[PDB]
Amino acid sequence: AMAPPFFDLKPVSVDLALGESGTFKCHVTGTAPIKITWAKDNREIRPGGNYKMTLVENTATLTVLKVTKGDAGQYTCYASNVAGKDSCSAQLGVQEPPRFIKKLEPSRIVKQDEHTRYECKIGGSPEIKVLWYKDETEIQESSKFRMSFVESVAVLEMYNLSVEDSGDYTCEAHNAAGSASSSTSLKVKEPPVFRKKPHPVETLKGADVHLECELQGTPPFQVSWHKDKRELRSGKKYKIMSENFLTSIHILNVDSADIGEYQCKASNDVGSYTCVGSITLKA
Repeated sequence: AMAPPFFDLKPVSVDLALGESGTFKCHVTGTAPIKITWAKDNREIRPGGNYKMTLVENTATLTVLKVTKGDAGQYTCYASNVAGKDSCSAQLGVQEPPRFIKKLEPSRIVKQDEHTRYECKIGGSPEIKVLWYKDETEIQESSKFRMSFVESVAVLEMYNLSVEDSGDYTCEAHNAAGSASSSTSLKVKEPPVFRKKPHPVETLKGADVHLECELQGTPPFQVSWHKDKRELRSGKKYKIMSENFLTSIHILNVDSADIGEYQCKASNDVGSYTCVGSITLKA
């Protein structure tokens, strides 16, 4: 019997993370008793579920106890008395944590100097922030490590790869509601290279002679020696040493057939290379 309800403090819209809780608050004036009801997308909110209503001296609150995706929607507080009615509304948005729709593959071997590209697809509520890590350290954007995140697709492209780039790479995504990650292992290998052509080695008939090639690259290597289209093998005539950075052949009891060109081929997972050397004869 006189002033109708008027909400003089209206509730504030909010986004809440899955699993969290949150409260809408408003305040009403007018002739008592003012009846208060709440609705979620127009459906009357009833006690004993995920919503708790409180009303104390004309301050009305609605708490969502444990946020689920279904809780997203419009929450309206209605006030009524003999004189009239008012209502006020706020929106609840629900944030879902990031999820990898497309994960990284487990491993890769790449050759030194090459480039490689990693791509993930990540869903969940915006804004999602994506960072990449190498052996637990954040990778900084640069001409060598180019990153992007456009239309849910996260990309790391890496250039000029070197052995120190071998290790564990992680793409981690986070937002207001959580985080997720996908990891992979990279090994960068140097191909075999024989950078220096050996000088020819002169010998005498009946003597022994050593020929060697200096080798660079990521060991271990498979190594073969050849002359005149025949593979030369360790035995009574040849002693062959294949160390990580030096390959050698020791030719015993030299005769005319040993004079000429020798080839040493070295290979690993990522390349091969051939060294050519010659034995010459005195007298």
